[PDB]
Amino acid sequence: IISLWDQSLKPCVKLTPLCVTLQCTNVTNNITDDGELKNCSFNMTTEL
Amino acid sequence: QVQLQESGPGLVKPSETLSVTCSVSGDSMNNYYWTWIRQSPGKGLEWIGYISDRESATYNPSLNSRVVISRDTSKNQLSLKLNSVTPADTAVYYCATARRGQRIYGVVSFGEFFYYYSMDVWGKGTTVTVSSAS
Amino acid sequence: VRPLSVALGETARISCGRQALGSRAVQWYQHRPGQAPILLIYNNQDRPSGIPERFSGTPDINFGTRATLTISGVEAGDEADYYCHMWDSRSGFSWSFGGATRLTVLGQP
Ligand SMILES: *[C@@H]1O[C@H](CO)[C@@H](O[C@@H]2O[C@H](CO)[C@@H](O[C@@H]3O[C@H](CO[C@@H]4O[C@H](CO)[C@@H](O)[C@H](O)[C@@H]4O)[C@@H](O)[C@H](O[C@H]4O[C@H](CO)[C@@H](O)[C@H](O)[C@@H]4O[C@@H]4O[C@H](CO)[C@@H](O)[C@H](O)[C@@H]4O)[C@@H]3O)[C@H](O)[C@H]2NC(C)=O)[C@H](O)[C@H]1NC(C)=O
Ligand SMILES: *[C@@H]1O[C@H](CO)[C@@H](O[C@@H]2O[C@H](CO)[C@@H](O)[C@H](O)[C@H]2NC(C)=O)[C@H](O)[C@H]1NC(C)=O
Ligand SMILES: *[C@@H]1O[C@H](CO)[C@@H](O)[C@H](O)[C@H]1NC(C)=O
Repeated sequence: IISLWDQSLKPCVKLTPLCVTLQCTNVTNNITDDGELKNCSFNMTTEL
Repeated sequence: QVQLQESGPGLVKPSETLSVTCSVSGDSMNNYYWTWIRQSPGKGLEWIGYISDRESATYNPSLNSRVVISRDTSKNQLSLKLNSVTPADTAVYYCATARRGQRIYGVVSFGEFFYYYSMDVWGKGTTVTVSSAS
Repeated sequence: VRPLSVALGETARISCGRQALGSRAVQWYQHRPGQAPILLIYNNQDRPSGIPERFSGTPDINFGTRATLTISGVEAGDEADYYCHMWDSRSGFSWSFGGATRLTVLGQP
């Protein structure tokens, strides 16, 4: 199962560019209406 | 007939207190709960806040908490006051009731709801102008 | 205010400005000019007693249709101001009563 998971996970998308400073803010107005939901705005390199 | 009789001075100067009453009659007072409403000509309506059984006063953040809202049982009156009245307050003050409706949309066990404060019975309103005159 | 014009004896649809994000709880009010207002439909479906069937509420399908006030057959007593008061799950405590929606009926006998 370990090897099968690694094999099926190998060809998918690498997420090394997600390591980036996340300007992130709370979403919830009322107290404890839902943390547990973080709206993070960040940078990400496009096609070019 | 809960005729929310409102009676204020009718003529005030800036930076003093306005004393408008709100009578309860034709029905008990402790059974249900009452509140206050206001609106201005040219503008929309502006609730003042709410007084509940615990008598802790919920205030309006957009009015900078410069009012004195309360309630007294002796003469069956709702006691709303405005300290430091600005000249912009030349308008009419209303009365209203408040039924504490419980809006459910999730699970009660996790506090996944909220309370909506619905109002049914209102008053008539008295218009008071505030300026250098009294 | 937004002046609106409609005919007589026609079903009327009244929608307020800001959108209904999240599950919403609409209340309607009858601010007749000069004297005290009164509510039309609260809880999005529950019309209070003393309100004729000409005023109908809008059921919730959890999305789609906005806060609509169904009014079938306006009469000589409906020249007033209609207010959209709504409680959603993103505005938290919906402190504000929102904007003012106006209607001025033409062809009134
Ligand atoms: C797991 O554990 C949970 C613990 O709570 C179990 O319950 C869940 O929470 C509640 C309570 O059981 C239920 O969901 C809510 O139910 C209310 C209606 O409650 C009524 O209660 C009566 C008994 O007191 C009962 O006889 C009735 O039959 C009914 O259950 C419902 O109002 C809630 O939804 C509101 O908000 C939704 C949007 O968020 C709207 O889509 C709903 O329509 C509704 O709003 C109103 O809708 C009216 C029109 O229908 C409209 O007129 C009005 O203005 C409002 O807009 C909510 O559905 C459920 O039972 C359960 N919820 C869930 C998601 O499971 C739970 O059963 C248990 N097991 C499982 C399998 O989850
Ligand atoms: C993406 O990178 C840019 C790089 O400049 C960030 O831009 C700066 O953002 C700060 C606030 O976080 C501003 O005070 C600066 O003035 C911005 N500089 C310029 C030149 O615009 C940007 O903020 C980053 N993305 C996010 C979501 O923070
Ligand atoms: C905002 O985010 C911080 C993150 O630590 C959290 O502690 C806080 O409860 C959130 N909400 C508010 C209202 O500050």
